[PDB]
Amino acid sequence: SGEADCGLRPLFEKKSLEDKTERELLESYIDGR
Amino acid sequence: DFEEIPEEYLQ
Amino acid sequence: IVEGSDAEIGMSPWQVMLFRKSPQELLCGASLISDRWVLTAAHCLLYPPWDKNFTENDLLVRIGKHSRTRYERNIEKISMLEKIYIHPRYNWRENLDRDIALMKLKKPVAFSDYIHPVCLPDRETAASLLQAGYKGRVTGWGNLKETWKGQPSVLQVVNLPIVERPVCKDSTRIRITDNMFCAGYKPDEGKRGDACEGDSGGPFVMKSPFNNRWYQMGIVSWGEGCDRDGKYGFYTHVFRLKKWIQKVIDQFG
Ligand SMILES: N[C@H](Cc1ccccc1)C(=O)N1CCC[C@H]1C(=O)NCc1ccc(Cl)s1
Ligand SMILES: N[C@H](Cc1ccccc1)C(=O)N1CCC[C@H]1C(=O)NCc1ccc(Cl)s1
Ligand code: NA
Ligand code: NA
Repeated sequence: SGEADCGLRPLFEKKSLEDKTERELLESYIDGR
Repeated sequence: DFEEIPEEYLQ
Repeated sequence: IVEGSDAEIGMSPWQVMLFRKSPQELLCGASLISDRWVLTAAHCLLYPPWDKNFTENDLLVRIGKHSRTRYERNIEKISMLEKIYIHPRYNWRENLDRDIALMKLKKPVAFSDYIHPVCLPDRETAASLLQAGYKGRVTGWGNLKETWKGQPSVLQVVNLPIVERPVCKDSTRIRITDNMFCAGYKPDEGKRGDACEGDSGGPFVMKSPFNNRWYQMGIVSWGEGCDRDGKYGFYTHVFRLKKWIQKVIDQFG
């Protein structure tokens, strides 16, 4: 179905690799840090 | 401008 | 996408291309939300002011793509449509309120390194992340500039901040609703970027810092020009339309 693993990319999250700009998103997220 | 796709998808 | 960059391989494995059969051309973006369901903007399928009213047999979906124009043999997968569902209160007459549609595929698609679904946000994930200044990511094969560098060789990506609702409202004469949000940089912020023609229907995604999963918060919906100073792109608010999405899938899946 895709439910359990939705939003986890095979070539990134699944293998613990980050893309070149996802850190820019994280840095903008203030709530909860 | 687009490469033709296989005919099976247009049947 | 204006002022973006080339996507990495597998960066957006939920990205879908809506493809017109005859003539063969890009119609819109879209996103994969399960093995059988694709999410897009209603205006990609129905917009009477421009004589647009597509039926299932007019269209194909192409999943797993990176190149815009090339047939990506052994990588992309091409699916036919079983049924289109447009929100019954989609407002094509005025302001694109509730600009959302679902497409059910004739057969489930096989997931791969290049093909994988995005999550849709729960109330709490939406409330935490849909805040002014928080950035999301927009992807598509649409125009690189408002007028024409014209169209891209490969999928483009841009990260853009969500904008305060009064700023969104004050940027336009179109009536904005709670079923929309806007994003983009302000003139004073220096940085640039926007969706454009052809990016319609594609996803605005955010990576939750709580569970490290990607969620689709928006659908590329409308703007006035592309990447204009003092203008912003507008996105369908996916969470606000959750009850309709769930009703369609629960009833027809
Ligand atoms: N420029 C018009 C503005 C408009 C017109 C009628 C209702 C709502 C908004 C517009 O945007 N319209 C007309 C219908 C389809 C939609 C469109 O081109 N959407 C693609 C995008 C371009 C830049 C973005 Cl940012 S989204
Ligand atoms: N009953 C299925 C289960 C499922 C299957 C594959 C991926 C995710 C979840 C389901 O739940 N599915 C199918 C895809 C989409 C999702 C759904 O209706 N979600 C409604 C919304 C929740 C939050 C929103 Cl925001 S819209
Ligand atoms: Na206004
Ligand atoms: Na702008």
